[PDB]
Amino acid sequence: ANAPGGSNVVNETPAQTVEVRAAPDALAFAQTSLSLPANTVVRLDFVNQNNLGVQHNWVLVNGGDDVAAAVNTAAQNNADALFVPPPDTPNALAWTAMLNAGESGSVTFRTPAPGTYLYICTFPGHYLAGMKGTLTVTP
Ligand SMILES: [Cl-]
Ligand SMILES: [Cu+2]
Repeated sequence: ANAPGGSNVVNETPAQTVEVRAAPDALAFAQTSLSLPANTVVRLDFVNQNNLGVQHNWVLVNGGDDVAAAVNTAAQNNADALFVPPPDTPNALAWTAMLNAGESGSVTFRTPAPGTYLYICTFPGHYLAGMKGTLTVTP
């Protein structure tokens, strides 16, 4: 059940691909901002290489910190799937599987309308520790 997912996942050829990496020595993404065009199919490749031996995922939410906390809270209660958002979690646009240190995983999705959206990691504690970034979706 540890698998990618999200309301905007599509089985379509990506128009763009983007790489995200974990910070090697912190509970953070290496990229704290992303930018993509609206209504476009993108493959996001999350490469989790870190020196902590720690797990991480990439989760795009349909909003800011209030929505992020909601999605994060639903994932916190999904220990059997290693803390990814449960399927059909409200306002969770896309996520990768939860990746062990050394693992890489993608998610292919249609970006939402123009606007600003948080991406977070839902492994317990990481979102509260600051593991988040801002996706700005342009026209
Ligand atoms: Cl941890
Ligand atoms: Cu994490």
